[PDB]
Order: sequence, then C-alpha cells, then structure tokens
Amino acid sequence: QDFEGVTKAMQDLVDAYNDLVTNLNAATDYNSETGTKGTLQGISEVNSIRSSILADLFDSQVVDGTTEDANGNKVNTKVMLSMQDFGLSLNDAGTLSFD
Amino acid sequence: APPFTTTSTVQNGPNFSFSANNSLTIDEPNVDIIKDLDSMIDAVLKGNMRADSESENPRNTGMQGALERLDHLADHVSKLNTTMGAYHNTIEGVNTRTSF
Amino acid sequence: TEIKTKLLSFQTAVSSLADATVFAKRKVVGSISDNPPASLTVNSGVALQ
Amino acid sequence: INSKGIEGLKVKVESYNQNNVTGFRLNFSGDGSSDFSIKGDANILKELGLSDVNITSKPIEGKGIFSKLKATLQEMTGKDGSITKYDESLTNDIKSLNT
Amino acid sequence: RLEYEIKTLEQVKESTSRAQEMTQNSMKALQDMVKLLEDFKVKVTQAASDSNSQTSREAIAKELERIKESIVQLANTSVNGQYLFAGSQVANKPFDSNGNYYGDKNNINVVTGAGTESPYNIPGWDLFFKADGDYKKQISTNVSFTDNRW
Amino acid sequence: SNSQTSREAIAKELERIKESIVQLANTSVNGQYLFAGSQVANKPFDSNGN
Repeated sequence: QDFEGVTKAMQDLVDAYNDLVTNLNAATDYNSETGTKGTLQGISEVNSIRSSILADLFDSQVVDGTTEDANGNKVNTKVMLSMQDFGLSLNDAGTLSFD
Repeated sequence: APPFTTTSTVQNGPNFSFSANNSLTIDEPNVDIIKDLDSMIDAVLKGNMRADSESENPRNTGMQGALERLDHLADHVSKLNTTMGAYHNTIEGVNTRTSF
Repeated sequence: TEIKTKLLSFQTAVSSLADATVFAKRKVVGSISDNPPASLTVNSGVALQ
Repeated sequence: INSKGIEGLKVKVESYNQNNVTGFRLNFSGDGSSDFSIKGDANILKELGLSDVNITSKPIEGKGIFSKLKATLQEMTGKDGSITKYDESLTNDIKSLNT
Repeated sequence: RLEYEIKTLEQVKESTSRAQEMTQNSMKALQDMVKLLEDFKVKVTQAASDSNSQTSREAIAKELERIKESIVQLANTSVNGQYLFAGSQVANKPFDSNGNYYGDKNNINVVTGAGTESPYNIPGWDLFFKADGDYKKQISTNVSFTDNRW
Repeated sequence: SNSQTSREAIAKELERIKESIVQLANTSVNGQYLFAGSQVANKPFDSNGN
C-alpha cells in the first residue's frame, strides 16, 4: 500500500502544526514588559477563535479496548477516545510530539 | 387502584417535594462549578463512564456527563470574555470621547 | 495578517487531513535489477498479492 | 431477477403456510446505498403477491472532523470569516481616521 | 466655565485610564484561567483510555486536582485586597475549595456621563451559579437493564 | 453557525453601541443640550429614545 509518503507528511504537518501554535503564542500572547495586553492579545476575535478551533480540533470517537479502566465491558471494554491517544502526544506547551 | 388497561390511568400527586428518590440530571443551566469537579474526580478515580442505581455512588456517571457539563460551563466563560472585552472598548471610547 | 497566513498555511495542512489519497494506492515488489523478468502496473485497490 | 446482475442484489423465493392459508412470499437484501425503487405492472405484481415498494438510501457517517475542521477554517479564512470581517474594519478604521 | 469643563474632563480621563488597565489585566487573567480549563480537559482527554491502572487514574487526576485548587487560588485573587470577583462588594475573599461564594451578586460601578453610571465588576456567585438560555436540563435513569433470558 | 446566545455574544458590544448613540445624543454640550432644540437646558431624551 505504501501509506508512508503521507505518513511522513503528517508528522511534518505536526511540525507545521507546532509552528502555528508558536505563531499564536508568539503573536497572540501578552506584552507584560509594559504590563501590556499584546496588540492581538485579549482581542475577542482572537481569544474566541483560538480556543474554539482548538476545541474543534480535539473532537473524538468511541472505541473498544483491553481494559482495567474506563466504562468497561469485561477486562475488555468500549471507550471514548481521540487521535492523540493512539496517534500523537499533546504537550502542556500546546504543541504535539510523536510516539 | 385497578382496573387499568394496557394504557395509562391518571391520579394527582403531592403539592410539594424537598428530597426524593428522584431521577438523574447532571447538566443544568445553573452553574455549580466546584461540586461538578468534585463529582468528576469521584467518577475519575473509580473509572466510571457509567453509573447504576445499585452502584456505591448510585447516580454519578461523572466522566461522560462531565464532558457535556464542562462544555456547557465553558461556554458561560466564553461569553463573559465578550462582555469583559466589551468593557474595554466601551470605556476606551469614553476616555477618547473625553479626550477630544 | 501575518499570523492569518500561518493559519492559511496550516489550513492546507488541515485540507490534507481531510483527504485519503495515498492510502488507497498500491506498490509492487520484485527481485531483479536488470535483464528483467517482467513488469506489473498497479495503483489503488490492487490486491496485496 | 438474479440473471440481470442487479448490483449487490439477488432474490430468493420462500413459502407460506399459516392461518390455515397457503402462500408464497418473497425477500431480498441490499447494501442501502440508494433507494431500491421499482416499476412494474401493478396488476402482475398483485398476481405475483407484490406491489411497487421502496426502502430508502441510508448512509452512515464517518465524522470527518478534519474535513469539518477544514470547513471551519474555510469560512473563517474566507470573506465570510469574522477575523476577515475585522481585517476589513481596520482598513475602515484607518480610513475614518484619515478622513 | 470652559476651564471647569476641561478641569472636569481631565478627572474623567484619568478615571477611565485607571479602569482600562484593570480591564486588560482582567481580560488577561480570565483567559489565563481559560487555559487551565483548556489544560484541564486535555489531560482528561487522554485519561479516557481503559487499560490503565488505578495509580494511572491517580497519576493524571492528581495534577488535575492541583489545577482545581490552583484555580481556586487564582479565583480568590485580590489586587490590594480588592477581590476581583466579589460583585459590588469586592473587599472580600470570594471563594473556598468547594466553590461556595464569599462576595455578593451585584456589580461595582463608577459614574461617567452627564449623570451616567458604568458597572463592570463580576459577582462571583452568578459567575459560579448563573444560567444560560442556550441550554436545557438533561436527565436520565440510573437503574440499568439487560436481556436476562439466561 | 452561532448558538443563539453566541449571537448575543456579539450583542454585548451592540448594546453599548446602541447605548453609545444614546449618550452621544443626550450630550449637554457645554451643559447646553444642543440636541434638545431651542430648549438646550432640557435633557432631550430618557436614554430610551423618548
């Protein structure tokens, strides 16, 4: 099948994700040196979109699993899960790292 | 009292109630932030995506309802941003209005 | 504007995330480098034979 | 019916002896892609124990969040976008100040 | 008379100025809280997995517990004892670790106009206990049911 | 795409813009209500447009 070509792109995309995360952070964040709300910081257009679309980004699925946690069917189960769990690690820094 | 059918018969109930073996609601407009989080940790520790009447916590399906509950409450925060940001634009104009 | 370009930049990235193009496709494997046996032509959906 | 090669469909005949009535009854299946819809001389269908009938198409979702997210960003980046709305205003805001 | 007009106008400008800064720090603080909400559910998101052990349930939940109480810390904040969310009655530590409130339900205000008022301050109660019209009340059973044919 | 109150999220400022028009009309320019017609001593409106 040779999935790999895009597979590489996806992680490169994950990098192209993190740059935008940084751009948001670099651009959108505060200006405390003057105790200042950064130019784009605090803008309603900014805060609403940033949080919402990230929330849009996280949307998840239900799935089966071998189990010692969660809803449970037996020591196997059904679960509510999303991309990061199997796919990719999400940072407190917002960015994404690969496993 | 009988006779019934395989269809409803009707009777009136009490004028008041203050606590009961009632049904379950775990999301409602009136916010209760921390106690919501308190119930959530309860379900999290056991691993409860579902509760049952017989369960030690007979009612707390915390984890699943939390997602719904949290998003509902998160929305409340969002519009408050809009009110709060709206402040600054308003007062900023006043200072501008005053300045000229 | 500049950050919106970053948004625009990654929007195409998201556009790929909506797609499933290469993952349909196929490739063959062989065991000769020159003086060749035969060539097979494949694309998406061909058996993983 | 099975000769025509109706895609994903074949038909089997099956009998009926119930309520002291004897009968022959019919069944078929399909993948649900489109409505199965029929034209037949209703008169012969009656003699066949039949009438023109239909059960509709009925897909199931994949929940293409990356596509829906893509749509989310399409509107926001497009002229529809609220950020695009305020981008326009800054021009107007500059215009008014200049005027 | 014209000077008194300017003389008074100046008082408004400084008055507007000192509130405007509190807004930007206030807007700043609010979204800072939102981020902890954002960070709260992200850790929850991976927590939904099922093969995990009990301490794994602890392992995530414990950080979330500190975010809980930490948010309680940041919620109780005051600038110079002016507790940022105690309504019209802001001299008060507003909250506790169970979410109960220690301000009032009204809103501080300051006058700017030809006889006009300007209210801005958050009552923490309504913040913690107000309702929204987009929403409705969900409700479900707790007894659960099954095919007991064996 | 907005929820109804999400649309009202935008109403937040529209309230003030409406209110901003209200106060700007009521202005007692130099204490004199230019907008109260010949009777500039009278505050012209109730702040609801009457």
